Amino acid sequence: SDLIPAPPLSKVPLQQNFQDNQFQGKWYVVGLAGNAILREDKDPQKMYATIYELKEDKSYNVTSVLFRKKKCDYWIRTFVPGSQPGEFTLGNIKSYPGLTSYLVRVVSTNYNQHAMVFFKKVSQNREYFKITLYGRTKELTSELKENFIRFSKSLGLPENHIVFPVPIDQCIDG
Ligand SMILES: C[C@H]1OC(c2cccc(O)c2O)=N[C@@H]1C(=O)N(CCCNC(=O)c1cccc(O)c1O)CCCNC(=O)c1cccc(O)c1O
Ligand SMILES: [Cl-]
Ligand SMILES: [Fe+3]
Repeated sequence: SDLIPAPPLSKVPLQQNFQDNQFQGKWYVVGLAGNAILREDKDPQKMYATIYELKEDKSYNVTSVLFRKKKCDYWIRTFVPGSQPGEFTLGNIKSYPGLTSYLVRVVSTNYNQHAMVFFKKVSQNREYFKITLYGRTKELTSELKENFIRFSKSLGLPENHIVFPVPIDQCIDG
């Protein structure tokens, strides 16, 4: 319970001209980074997928699907469009005990192969942040991964706080 501090928002770019319609669909967490994320060579992190669906009201219904304990687990929540396109906050924050704040900023994407998204939440008074490298496929070029590593580090994260989940087939195909 000691955390590297969330970076200031000025160190987190925002994708220009955000096309919310084009960001829809399944993305693969190809890379994971944040102040509560730890590399664990004993029990390495399995890849998971996060599906974004625009509703009529242009909120995202966001569903993450994870292979856990031999089953598929579904983490569902809503992203509400925020201050500027590419930026979001969390709907029904009341239903999450201890949660007082939640921010999403799409750092970059080209929509049809890769994306970088930054998350910042304050739960139980602790400030957590993470960056996810999203891939439309389960594998990305070494260039894009090093860019993920580089950017993670520009925000204070050491290497043991940067993770590339191992590709799996169960649950996240479909
Ligand atoms: C079944 C689990 O899978 C997920 C999950 C699955 C895919 C992507 C996510 O962002 C997820 O949170 N959440 C579930 C979960 O119970 N936890 C532990 C509970 C603490 N989380 C929360 O209180 C929470 C509340 C509202 C929205 C969220 O995204 C939240 O994480 C999650 C604890 C792990 N969280 C983090 O490492 C984290 C770190 C920084 C920022 C975040 O938004 C984070 O979720
Ligand atoms: Cl803790
Ligand atoms: Fe979360």
